[PDB]
Amino acid sequence: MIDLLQADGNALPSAVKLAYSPASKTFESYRVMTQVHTNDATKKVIVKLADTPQLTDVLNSTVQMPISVSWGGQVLSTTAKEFEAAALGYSASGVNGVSSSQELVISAAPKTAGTAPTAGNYSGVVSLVMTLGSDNKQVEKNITVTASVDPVIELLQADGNALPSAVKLAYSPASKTFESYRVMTQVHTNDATKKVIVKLADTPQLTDVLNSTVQMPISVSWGGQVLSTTAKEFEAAALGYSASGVNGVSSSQELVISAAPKTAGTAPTAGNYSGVVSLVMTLGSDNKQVEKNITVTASVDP
Amino acid sequence: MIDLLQADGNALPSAVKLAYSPASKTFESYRVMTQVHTNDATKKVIVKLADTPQLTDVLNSTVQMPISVSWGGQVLSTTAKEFEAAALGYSASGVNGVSSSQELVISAAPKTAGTAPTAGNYSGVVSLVMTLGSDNKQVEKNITVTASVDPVIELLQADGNALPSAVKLAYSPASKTFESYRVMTQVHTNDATKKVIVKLADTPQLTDVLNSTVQMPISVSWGGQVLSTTAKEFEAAALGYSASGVNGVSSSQELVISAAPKTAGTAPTAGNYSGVVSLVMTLGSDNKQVEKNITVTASVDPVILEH
Repeated sequence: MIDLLQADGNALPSAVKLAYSPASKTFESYRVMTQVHTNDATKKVIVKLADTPQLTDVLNSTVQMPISVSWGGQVLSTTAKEFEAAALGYSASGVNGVSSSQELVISAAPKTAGTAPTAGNYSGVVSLVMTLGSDNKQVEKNITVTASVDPVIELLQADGNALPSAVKLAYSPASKTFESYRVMTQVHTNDATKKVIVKLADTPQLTDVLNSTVQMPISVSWGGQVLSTTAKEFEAAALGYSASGVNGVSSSQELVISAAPKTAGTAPTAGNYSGVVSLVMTLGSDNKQVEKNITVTASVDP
Repeated sequence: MIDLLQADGNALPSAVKLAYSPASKTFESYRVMTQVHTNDATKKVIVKLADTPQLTDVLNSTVQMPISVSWGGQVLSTTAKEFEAAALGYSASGVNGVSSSQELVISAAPKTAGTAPTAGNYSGVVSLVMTLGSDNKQVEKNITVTASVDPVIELLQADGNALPSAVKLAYSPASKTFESYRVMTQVHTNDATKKVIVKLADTPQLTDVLNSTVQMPISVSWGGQVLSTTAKEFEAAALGYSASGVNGVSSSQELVISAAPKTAGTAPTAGNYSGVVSLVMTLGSDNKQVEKNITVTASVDPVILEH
């Protein structure tokens, strides 16, 4: 009665993966050349979708992306398009009952174009329906459509530049203390509803490069919170993403690195000092983290 | 009694320009090798600044950037540092009171680290003070420091992708219309107080790819407003910049590209159409413009296709 095959003669795939590039933040469309096979090369071919196809987050039902489908140069929907028989330009030369090749295109993207897709595994179906002249001289081809957006987290300077791998704290010889390093930062994330968990991988210390026993503690605060080896969580809501501004980038958070003696009033031993702040930023429950080692130096001059 | 010249023997410049790197968002330091001339090559040289030097925006005095000044390896402040004469390592071999060469580093950075500075012209003075034995006698060398932060404007997709080079408009045979292309865009600028001026460079048409006479008009709207070859102004405050969000970036602005057939109610001629939208965005009163040329395609399919 009616069927739709690859232009080969091969059966259409039951399933289809749409390759994602993190670089361009798009899915590559699935593109196949097809032919209609029929007994009846005189009736209008009526092409529709059985429902509106959606890629849906396989772990979360609120997170959707519209699938687009075209066939024969025509955007398909739940409303049927009719192709005149003569247009599909059937052969009966020696393959009798087979249309010219028509491209099937399966595309996906976010519902608001220009915005990035959420981290996740996505699943849906394209139910393609072809009839002659209505009735049920009918075929349904279902194609499973899956995609994958790998969870991703970056920490950048608020200007988009990489964080310094090396930082120098000035010493005030009057107050006997250090001037704090302060850099404005933003988290760039795929998964903007998840907690951000921030720790230090180890307790940081400035060490006298000539005297292994002369340490002074470093203090690190981020986003207004004093950090340590014990993880502190930041609710996504208290970080200031927007669903209508700079999508998937937090508001500016101040990174603050300082140093002082363990006890106030101590005269810091004259010398050059060094140490490494290891900053760990983890995406809630996505198995993704970013790690920044920052070398911290200082000189104590009398 | 005490003065400071270049290592050559030439006088210090009265003025110095800081080249700004747009890529790294910082300034190329001015570095000059200097020698101290004196009558008393055996004393403490006391080196200090008269004032705290700022680069200040020359059309706005609330926009400031700190100057750093070093000499001999030491960062200088309004508090004086002493240099032991022995340390400056003076000659009297046939130059009778002249130091070993010691480098003057004039630098500046943005007010807040990790933040791009505003487009503008900045001016300040380094008022370098040197003293013999911290007594009655001294020398002031003033160096004017200017820097320029060049205006920049980029138009991007809201996710930070580039705009597409190419756009395909679907045709609906039932309503006899095109489905509009929509994309969310943001303006990135360092000159965030200026008007953004938006026009089309040419009046855009979908033309039949094989016949020039057969054409349909392309409509373009950005940020709610229909674009033409006449420029339209958008006030900076309307575009929803923030002094404390993602700085230098507008709120999202929808670009909408459509086409209508030449006469309403009439099926466009069957065939394949192509044309260019040349979108020009200009920063108000600056030079700096961005142009995005988008190719707009369309396949028309009437009578052949129904409902």
